[PDB]
Amino acid sequence: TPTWRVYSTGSNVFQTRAGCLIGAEHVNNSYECDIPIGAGICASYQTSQSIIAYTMSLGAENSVAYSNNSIAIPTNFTISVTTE
Amino acid sequence: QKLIANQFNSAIGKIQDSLSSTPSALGKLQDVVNQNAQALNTLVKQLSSNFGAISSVLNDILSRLDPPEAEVQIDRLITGRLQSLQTYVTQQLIRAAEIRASANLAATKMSECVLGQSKRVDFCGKGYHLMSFPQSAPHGVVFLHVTYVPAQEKNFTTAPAICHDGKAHFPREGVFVSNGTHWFVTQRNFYEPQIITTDNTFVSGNCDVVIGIVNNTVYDPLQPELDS
Amino acid sequence: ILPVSMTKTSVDCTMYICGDSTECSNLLLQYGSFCTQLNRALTGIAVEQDKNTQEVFAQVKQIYKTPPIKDFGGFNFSQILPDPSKPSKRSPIEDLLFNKVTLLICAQKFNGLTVLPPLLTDEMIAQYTSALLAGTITSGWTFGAGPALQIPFPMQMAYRFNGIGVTQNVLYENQKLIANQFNSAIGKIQDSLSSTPSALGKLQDVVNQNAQALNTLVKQLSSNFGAISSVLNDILSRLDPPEAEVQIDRLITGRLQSLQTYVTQQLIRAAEIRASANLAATKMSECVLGQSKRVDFCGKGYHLMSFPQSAPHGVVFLH
Amino acid sequence: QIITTDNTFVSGNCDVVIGIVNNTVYDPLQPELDS
Ligand SMILES: *[C@@H]1O[C@H](CO)[C@@H](O)[C@H](O)[C@H]1NC(C)=O
Ligand SMILES: *[C@@H]1O[C@H](CO)[C@@H](O)[C@H](O)[C@H]1NC(C)=O
Repeated sequence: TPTWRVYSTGSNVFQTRAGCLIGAEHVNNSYECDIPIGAGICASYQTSQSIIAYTMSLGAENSVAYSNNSIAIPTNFTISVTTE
Repeated sequence: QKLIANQFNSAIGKIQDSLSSTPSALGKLQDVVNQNAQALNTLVKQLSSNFGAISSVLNDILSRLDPPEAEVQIDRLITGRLQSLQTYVTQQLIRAAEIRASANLAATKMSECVLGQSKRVDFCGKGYHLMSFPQSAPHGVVFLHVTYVPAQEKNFTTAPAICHDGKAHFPREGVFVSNGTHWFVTQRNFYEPQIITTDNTFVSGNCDVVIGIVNNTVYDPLQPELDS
Repeated sequence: ILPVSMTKTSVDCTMYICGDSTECSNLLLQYGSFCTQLNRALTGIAVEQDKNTQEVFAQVKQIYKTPPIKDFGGFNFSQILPDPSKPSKRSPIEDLLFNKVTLLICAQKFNGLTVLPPLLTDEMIAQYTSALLAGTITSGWTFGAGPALQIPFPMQMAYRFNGIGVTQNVLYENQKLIANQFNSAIGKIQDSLSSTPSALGKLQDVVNQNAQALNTLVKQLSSNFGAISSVLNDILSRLDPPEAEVQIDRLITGRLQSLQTYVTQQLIRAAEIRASANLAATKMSECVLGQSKRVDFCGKGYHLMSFPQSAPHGVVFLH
Repeated sequence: QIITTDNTFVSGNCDVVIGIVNNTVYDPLQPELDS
């Protein structure tokens, strides 16, 4: 059907170690994963609107500024309650 | 007490809300029911296959064929059905093994995180496990955990020991945190800090070995005021 | 050493049992749903063979790093930490590991085989382990409960000692000695592993087992199962469908049965791998982001700390 | 055992705790040691 025809052609193709997913967009950014494909490459909807695939991000980069002699004490405590 | 209470109370309120509106966090309980229903459903649907015979109805095979052969078609159906039953029971066994695992895990998690304050990190819940609470659920159990989560830092500057009278006084229960100015308050995990009497310290050795010692005074709470 | 995964694989049922043979396919349909569930079960296995990895090398929440100056009182662990030079940022130990544990593929692919790639490629996995480790070096038993608090490293080893039962004193005094003992021991580790007294053994069985099973499967696609031949084409080039049916069914039955056997084995193995990964998940969050007084549940003798290391398809703990 | 300043420790004043029962405290040195 001419509706399957758009999903075999076009300029929207991004080869991956996973495969040749089409109907996507390989943006240069990195976000947290959503629908997981494989070999990192994740995909999700966004904002004018289109499924994007992105090299997933593991988290915000931190650096516990540790010196050689500085200890850090917590000075207030929040009692959470979690579920399992 | 009140300010700890308030937290506890409000937070229980959240546990409700996060499991009250429509955030489906009860996925793990739903999956079991879904899998079982699917298995039974497939087992029932398997009755509409003829496994290579003329039809899948027993009353139909007898009414169009003669018993010399009929046995072959019948045996075909028999074999097919039998295999299906085998598959169902085998997958049931395998799933039952997993449910048994999950059980034993839970049973432990009970004993420890509900009849005790088991320490082992991330076996009661993120943080330190103050206490817990069990709550039963359709075909399963739901644990609530009440934990201790530190926040709001202070990056002070510690030392390792305090040499005062040519001898090295190591810290008893805290990690001596000489805050910026008067280098001697001796804390403990939280922040309450007090002055270094010779009762939150314990003397040991001489002031050359533990590298990093920083001298000042270790106060003695006995002599210089009650000299009568 | 501890296995935490399994090569996720499936097999397009139909094209396995039947090869393109329309008549075969048709005859197969007749056998009910009996291989939708097959494929489904394999897929379930795969999903689990991923969530496993998530459970173990992902209980951090914030990738940390390390200061540019190595003022640690003396410990020279630049083994376990990542080394810039090597391409995928990998510790020397991790490297030795990879190179040791090593293993057609596209050929058995040409039978219906498929080996899906993991969602967590190696570099990412490394990155996680590096994070954890770094956190430990400069957060102690805290980056696993709440925020991350800097504690000087001598100053941290002391509190672990205090845990063991010796009082801080010891560590702070004979620091030099314990430094050297640690140093040299880490040194020995690379040797012991890099030698070959069945080192990364358990991580190898997983492979060998899987491969072997798959191979058995493929080979079974050559057995006439007590039928005229076993190529499907020669049947359909010497016979008319009336008689073809007989042989075709013989085959189909045999092949299906084989596929059954395989998937059942795979399931029973995936259960074991899941158990191993759960044991890992604990081992990590009880003997890597915290000390533990469970004798031997972290290693022989009293336990000071641990260090995780990533290895192909498995975790390698340095206790 | 008798309440002394050896098995207890001091922290704060006595209007914050609920139910603090303000009633006596002995001390090790307070006897003849206090000559
Ligand atoms: C992504 O970056 C590369 C090089 O940095 C560039 O060639 C490419 O055009 C960029 N694509 C988008 C969508 O920004
Ligand atoms: C116990 O409760 C009573 C009220 O029945 C109260 O007057 C008393 O102060 C309480 N004692 C405590 C909290 O120690």
